[PDB]
Amino acid sequence: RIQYTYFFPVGLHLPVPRYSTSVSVRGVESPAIQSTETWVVNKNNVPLC
Amino acid sequence: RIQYTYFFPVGLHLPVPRYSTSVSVRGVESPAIQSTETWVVNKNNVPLC
Amino acid sequence: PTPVTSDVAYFQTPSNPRGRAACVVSCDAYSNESAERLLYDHSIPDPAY
Amino acid sequence: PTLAASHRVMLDEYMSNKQTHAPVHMGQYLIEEVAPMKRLLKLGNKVVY
Amino acid sequence: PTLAASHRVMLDEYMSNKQTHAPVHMGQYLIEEVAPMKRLLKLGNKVVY
Repeated sequence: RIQYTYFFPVGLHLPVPRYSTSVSVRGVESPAIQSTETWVVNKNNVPLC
Repeated sequence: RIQYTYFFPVGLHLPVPRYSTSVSVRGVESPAIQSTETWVVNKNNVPLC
Repeated sequence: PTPVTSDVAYFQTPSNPRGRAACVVSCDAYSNESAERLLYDHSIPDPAY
Repeated sequence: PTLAASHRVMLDEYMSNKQTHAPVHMGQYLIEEVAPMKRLLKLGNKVVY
Repeated sequence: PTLAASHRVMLDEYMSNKQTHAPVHMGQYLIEEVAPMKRLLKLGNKVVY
């Protein structure tokens, strides 16, 4: 039974010259919005915050 | 014969930071709109509300 | 009847039409009070979420 | 779950492209069905399995 | 690391196109996982291996 560790961050703040690459997302582009949670996919493929 | 149960919503809200991912839809995206029905596809591929 | 603020992420994955998961197979055999506690009591977050 | 679409428009996105389809739009959504049988969805003459 | 999307959009965009997704958008990010095991990620009917 092989046992692996995992790590992920939550609640960071990206620095001042904010860049982008994608061409799809239209809603979350504002500067005043900040994420306070991160979404992790479960074992049975269920996204949990 | 095998029986299945089909779980299904209608008439929800979506929370305050509204977002999009579609490239090609020009219309509905105004925040004053509210959806009061959902569309289901039959056995014979006829969509119904 | 369902509140307008229930999350849509519950609806893409197969689950119960009530808000709580009700699989009693996981519970101890011949323990009705432990099995009723899974269905109803809200000191315990979901076996799904 | 079965096919749900809060507007007529987002059911057209599911049958134009299945991969780059967006599940949640600003006010509207779509639930792709996860069922033990997978039917042939055919609206018009475009076929999405 | 694991899948850690700061918003619901980023995890819904990694599913739609594995290659051309943005790892860092304006305010939010995504961590594509680098683990010794690989899994299937079914969120609906779209699979990202």
